[PDB]
Amino acid sequence: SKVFKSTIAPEEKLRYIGNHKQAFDIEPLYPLALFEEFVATTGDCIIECSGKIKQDQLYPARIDLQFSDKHHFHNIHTSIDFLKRAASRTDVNLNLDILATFLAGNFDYSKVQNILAGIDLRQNLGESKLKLFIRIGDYPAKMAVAKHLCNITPESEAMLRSDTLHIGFDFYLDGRSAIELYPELKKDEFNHPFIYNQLKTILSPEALKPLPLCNLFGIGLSPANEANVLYYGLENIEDFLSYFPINDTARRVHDFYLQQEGSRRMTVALSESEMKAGRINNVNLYYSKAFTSQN
Amino acid sequence: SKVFKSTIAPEEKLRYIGNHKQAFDIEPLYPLALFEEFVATTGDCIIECSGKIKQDQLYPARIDLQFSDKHHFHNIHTSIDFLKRAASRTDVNLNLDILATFLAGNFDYSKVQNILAGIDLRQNLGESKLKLFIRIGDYPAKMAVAKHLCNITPESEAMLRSDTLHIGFDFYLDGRSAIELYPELKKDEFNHPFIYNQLKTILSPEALKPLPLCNLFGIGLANVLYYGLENIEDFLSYFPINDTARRVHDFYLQQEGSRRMTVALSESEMKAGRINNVNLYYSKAFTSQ
Ligand SMILES: [Mg+2]
Ligand SMILES: [Mg+2]
Repeated sequence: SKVFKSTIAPEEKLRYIGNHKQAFDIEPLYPLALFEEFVATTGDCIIECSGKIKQDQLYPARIDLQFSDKHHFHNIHTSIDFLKRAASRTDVNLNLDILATFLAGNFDYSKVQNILAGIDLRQNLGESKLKLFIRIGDYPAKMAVAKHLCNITPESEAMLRSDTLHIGFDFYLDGRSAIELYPELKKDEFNHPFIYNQLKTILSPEALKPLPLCNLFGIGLSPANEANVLYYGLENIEDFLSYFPINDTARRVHDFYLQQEGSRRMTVALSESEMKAGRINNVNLYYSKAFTSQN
Repeated sequence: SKVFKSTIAPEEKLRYIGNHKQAFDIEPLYPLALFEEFVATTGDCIIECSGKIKQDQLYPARIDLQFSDKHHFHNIHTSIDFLKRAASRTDVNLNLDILATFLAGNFDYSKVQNILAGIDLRQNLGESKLKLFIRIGDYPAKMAVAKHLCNITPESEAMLRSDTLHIGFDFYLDGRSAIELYPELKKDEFNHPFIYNQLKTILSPEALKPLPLCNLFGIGLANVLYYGLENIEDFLSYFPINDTARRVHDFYLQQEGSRRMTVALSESEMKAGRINNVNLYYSKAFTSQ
């Protein structure tokens, strides 16, 4: 049968996804089945399960898979095959024109640093979307293309690093598409006094409070965002409730993953307006689990 | 290693269901896979694929199976086995006490005349339902049970016939359950002047217009009228359905199956210029040679 022998069975990955589907009553939404059999074909990877909370509404059909090897061409190729297979449904149309623009030419795949393929499915077909993430490093030509696709004003350009660029693609099943850039700072970097003091100019002290808890901090820039999204990579999931006063709907998601085996780290995404409110009512929560072979 | 040479292979039954799932992009809703495993174990039967239209919303996860042999105890038992296999998922709550009350005692299975088991699935788990239909004849003790269970109003007793009762059970996956009676008329009845004349009083002339094309007319106890068309080609003339429902009808004009179909809709939809809320039923028989 197989040729490559891992210690990770494909059932382990689908069980982690299945635990998410059971906890939050995720019934089959297109193309969840196609995404799961795509997950079963992957090698070493990290799977992120997520919940998007808007007031008392919960959207939990959010899963991302990060490839944990350096085969960038193959992993991009297989992710796009999933995008093309999902687009085979007659009443679905994916607009890949912005991804085609980014990948056009003699694309140097040796500049790719990280790849994620994901979903965010709703009961509304047109409101569901598929996702592709690509991080590139020291690639001026394609960083320029990505910046132009994002239509970043010179103010947002000052947020972007020149050594790395984290790019996300959204593909709604009704033809809508968007690009997003995620400039980030590591703990050693936003602890630099010459960087943290400038953060005091652009961000409120409420948005700066959880920084001692984080190994990563970033912002999402996209024409599709109502406002810039703040991203916090927490080092310890147990520190979350002391600094992020989420509502009960988001609390059900976080309480479930306080007891799920996997990474101790987590990610929270929310607007700066939510950080200044007394209670977080609109937020994304991300939790992950690693699947790596011991051979 | 099987036993019966006459056993129908389930492949053609499942491809008929598969053509329906493919045509309307049906997700693996629960418990569609269990129902297909149940269909695979059946013998001679009619498989009915259906679509419910609400204006521009289509719900195509609607499949029924009518047993064709007279092994009534066996077919009821296997149907209940499917009902209990579906109920075994922890987040599902199936209440079967209405069916348990009807089948209680020393049930006379020789009085059964027709059995059907089916599904009507939705994206919301609690809104999906499993179905079981039983027709009994000249069974006064159990016809009284079904009458009592339906809270039969006197003016609705005037619709039932003395020696037959078509009873349908609904089992929603959230615990809700229901039972209702289906009075019926055959073509020799609703075309006879003695019955058709007094039908002109209780029914509008628009609801009576499709009767020349029918061999079966019934009411589901707003009341829903059922039309059993003899010929699928006559449908679009007397039923101006919208384009959402036209998508289902156009598909089954091209599919192999029985030339007869069934349309279910309220009397208000008959008096409408276009038909926006309608059920469409198409079938294909599977008999052994
Ligand atoms: Mg985003
Ligand atoms: Mg009904």
